[PDB]
Amino acid sequence: MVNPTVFFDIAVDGEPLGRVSFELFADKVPKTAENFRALSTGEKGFGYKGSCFHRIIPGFMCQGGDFTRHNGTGGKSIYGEKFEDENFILKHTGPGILSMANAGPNTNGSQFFICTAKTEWLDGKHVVFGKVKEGMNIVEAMERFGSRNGKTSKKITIADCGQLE
Ligand SMILES: NNC(=O)c1ccccc1
Ligand SMILES: NNC(=O)c1ccccc1
Repeated sequence: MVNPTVFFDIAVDGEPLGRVSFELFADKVPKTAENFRALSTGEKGFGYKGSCFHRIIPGFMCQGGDFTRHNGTGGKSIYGEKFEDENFILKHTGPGILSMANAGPNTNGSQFFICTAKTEWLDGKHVVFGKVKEGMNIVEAMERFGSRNGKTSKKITIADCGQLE
């Protein structure tokens, strides 16, 4: 069956920036794809709507998904506990790759990152589960609000999000 597509509507200090959409590789990493899909639709009662990208490092990645502590210390999966690395079949091949942030082996929650370059040193440590489909230019625009230590100069939020048909 067809890989799900998800959208994020991004804002910058509350002003709309644009829409980023993602293909989720449910064919390769179903548990991981399903956690991100469900957190994007908010169908379990919690998820990414209203959350922020808290750590953005230009030339590297944009990291988000901490909807409980807003700083990289929090977040939770849909499974009632952190979950295992599903596989490492897919690699960090370039800009647009969507991959799980974690605290080491088998500690996936809800935090994720969008690569803005090839980051092959993350292969085998972070589960790749999707890719930007449309709106890579919005991620490039977001990136410009990061910094060398990752602190953002403006608040970058997921004003809206959901699943696309
Ligand atoms: N907790 N941070 C992470 O899992 C991470 C993810 C991607 C790049 C660098 C760090
Ligand atoms: N899981 N990876 C991390 O927490 C990390 C954070 C900062 C730099 C490199 C790696």
